Amino acid sequence: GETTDGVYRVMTRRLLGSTQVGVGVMQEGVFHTMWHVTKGAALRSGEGRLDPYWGDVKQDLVSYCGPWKLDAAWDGLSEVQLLAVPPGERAKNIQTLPGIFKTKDGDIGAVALDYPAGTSGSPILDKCGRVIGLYGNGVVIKNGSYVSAITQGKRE
Amino acid sequence: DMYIERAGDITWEKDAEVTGNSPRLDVALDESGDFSLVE
Ligand SMILES: Cc1cnccc1NC(=O)c1cccc(-c2nccs2)c1
Repeated sequence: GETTDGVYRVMTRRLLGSTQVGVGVMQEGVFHTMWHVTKGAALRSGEGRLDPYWGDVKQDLVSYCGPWKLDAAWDGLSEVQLLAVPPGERAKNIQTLPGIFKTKDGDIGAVALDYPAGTSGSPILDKCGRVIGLYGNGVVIKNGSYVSAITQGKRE
Repeated sequence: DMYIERAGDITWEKDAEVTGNSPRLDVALDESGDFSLVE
């Protein structure tokens, strides 16, 4: 299967036509997405298969072919880029200053950008092109808009 | 049955479009991985 680093669409044929259920990141031979996109199911890349390796419903993350590789963090100060891959539309970088999710277990960066649910798993980048987390898990505000965490996993 | 299609390189792009605000929100994370607004 295709193992080149980069951003990938996650598609299903189990509905009408081909439907984009989300996005993810191939890095060091590991495929990274959000748990709610695949629900932990296997994936096809050509006639190659990608089996789940690690996942956690609470973090809403899953890795394929190996352990989670993405370890960069939001600095807490600088503007970042959502590399949005919307359904049927080209990858487009959107630059934003993350707000904060305040939780009993600590603060998490958050990005206030509206995109369809199929964009779940698009990566968030720092100025050096490092993935600081994924887009697609968060909260719907009064505006009817979505604010997503910057979801990141742990590298062991 | 789900499959992946490459969509691009992962790269910072100078003079992207710039947008979004920076809200500070009190949130709770439940065991099913769903965030909710605390007020
Ligand atoms: C499906 C799911 C399951 N479990 C957790 C999170 C989610 N994620 C969303 O529901 C979602 C993700 C991105 C964007 C949006 C919106 N954009 C604008 C209006 S709501 C929703």
